[PDB]
Amino acid sequence: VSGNYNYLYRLFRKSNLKPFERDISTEIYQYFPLR
Amino acid sequence: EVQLVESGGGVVQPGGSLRLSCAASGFTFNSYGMHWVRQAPGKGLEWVAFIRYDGGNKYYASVKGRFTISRDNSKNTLYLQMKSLRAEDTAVYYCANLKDSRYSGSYYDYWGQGTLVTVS
Amino acid sequence: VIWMTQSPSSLSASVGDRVTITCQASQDIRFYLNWYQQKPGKAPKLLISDASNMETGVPSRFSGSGSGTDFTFTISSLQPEDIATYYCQQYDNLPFTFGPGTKV
Repeated sequence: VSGNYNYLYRLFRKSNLKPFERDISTEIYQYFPLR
Repeated sequence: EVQLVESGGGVVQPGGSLRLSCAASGFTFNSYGMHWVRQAPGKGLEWVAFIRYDGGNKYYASVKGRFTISRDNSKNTLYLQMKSLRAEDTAVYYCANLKDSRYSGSYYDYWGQGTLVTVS
Repeated sequence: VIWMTQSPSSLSASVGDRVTITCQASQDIRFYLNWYQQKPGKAPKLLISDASNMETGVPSRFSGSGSGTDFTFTISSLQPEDIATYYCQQYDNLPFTFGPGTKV
């Protein structure tokens, strides 16, 4: 009801992922990359 | 000792061309990727191009479409072919092996002395 | 293309003073930054790799740290031999880029 903020997704990155690649870095991308 | 020796500099006219070379010795040239970096009087360091150890993949900066990078691992020589040179390309051209944990993997950083190219 | 900047562009300090140079990236480059020192008439010399690792032979008075977009280069005590232009360079992705350069 108050909102579940535990789940996050990446919005910003300098490139696209390769198959089964994982990127969990939090360095601010030209913005904080996760929302 | 490790050496990188640039040559082939000089003065050319606008729209002309010039081929530079860098002779390498003292290290396993054929296992490393190589970079070209230039510096004009009054300015900072500008990255120009990179070639992989096998002479396969090539990358370019402001110069893409005009400059070509190549190497010959049997002569330990790195080349840069510059076509359609402009006044803005006046600079001292260095060959280098830049320490890089992501792409070339080089653990050591080497530089040449640089050769001056003037366009006018 | 990742754009690099440095601040201040030029600084005035005496021998024995503490000197700090800030390098900032337009994009997050984690810890893949090199620091170079260039004296007039000479090729650039590498002092620091991977943001904070010192090169062999580099005096202990030199140091640096940082991650992401904000990096710092420090001289704990400026020596008369430390007058040079300092550059930061990113190698997170191609093309590689150098900063404007800071005059000490």
